Amino acid sequence: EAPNQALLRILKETEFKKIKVLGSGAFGTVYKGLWIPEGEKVKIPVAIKELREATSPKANKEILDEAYVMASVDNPHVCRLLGICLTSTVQLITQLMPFGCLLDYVREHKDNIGSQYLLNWCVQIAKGMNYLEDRRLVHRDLAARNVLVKTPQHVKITDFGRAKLLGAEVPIKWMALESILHRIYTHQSDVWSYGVTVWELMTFGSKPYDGIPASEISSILEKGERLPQPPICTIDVYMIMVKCWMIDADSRPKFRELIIEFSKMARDPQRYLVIQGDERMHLPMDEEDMDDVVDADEYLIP
Ligand SMILES: COc1cc2ncnc(Nc3ccc(F)c(Cl)c3)c2cc1OCCCN1CCOCC1
Ligand SMILES: [Cl-]
Repeated sequence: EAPNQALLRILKETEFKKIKVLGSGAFGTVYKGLWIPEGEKVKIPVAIKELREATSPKANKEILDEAYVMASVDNPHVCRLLGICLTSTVQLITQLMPFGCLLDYVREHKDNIGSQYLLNWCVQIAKGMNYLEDRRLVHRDLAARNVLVKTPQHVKITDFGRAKLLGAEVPIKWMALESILHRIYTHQSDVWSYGVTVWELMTFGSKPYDGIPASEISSILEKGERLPQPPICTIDVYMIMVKCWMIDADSRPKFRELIIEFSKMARDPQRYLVIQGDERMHLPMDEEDMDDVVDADEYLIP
């Protein structure tokens, strides 16, 4: 393995400004904020992740692993760590993803999301994932809930809580069978969860195996049962979902294949997804001083 020269950047608590809350519950408490690097005359919209108030040592070992992973990734369809703040408790800082989690976003906008968007998202996520594969990370927690929306046209994979290097050492409904039965995890098991992620999108945010309790899942999945074909889905699109769910993990698509297929499909989006009222579908920030606002994507350091 090659040296990981990712630069971990530590940031003074005084570099943040306005800080409203966005997410609570579980370990979570995620805030919206503003980060003004040094004397640099840029304001950077940021999200800030604490693993609760109670700074109990167990939590910090988990959050620091996350930081290590997020600090190591560099690609447009994957969220990067801007740095950390060593306050009383540990804070992760990352580019604010203004439109939130993709899951909530599809739920929130069923009526105005069209085929081009859905297919483009699939393309972008297959890219994020192929990027991780190159850097040999197994994400282990791909789901619509862990995909964030920079703009309706730009999605990025986040939440590296469970990311690991291939061959190292619990959301059941997104997990490949080998993972549920043997804790085997591979790029190919990520593809399984990719399958499920796609299904969440094609159903505008349904819950996978709604009603069935997580303990039964591997039983069902052995019987040969899979998620049903979503209404908007041609067999072409659904057959791709289904291949993500083969028992033989090597018989599953590669993320590189997924990019190509979804890409082809996104050139003629009405031939693959049937959405009522499709074509006529158009989708789309809080301070007077916005002169100096720079997206993190345009904020680079040598
Ligand atoms: C405007 O909304 C967000 C922007 C975000 N921008 C960047 N990152 C977010 N989350 C996040 C995820 C993992 C991380 F390590 C860090 Cl540092 C941040 C963000 C989370 C955001 O909302 C968190 C999700 C809010 N919902 C609330 C309802 O239930 C699902 C989650
Ligand atoms: Cl679950």
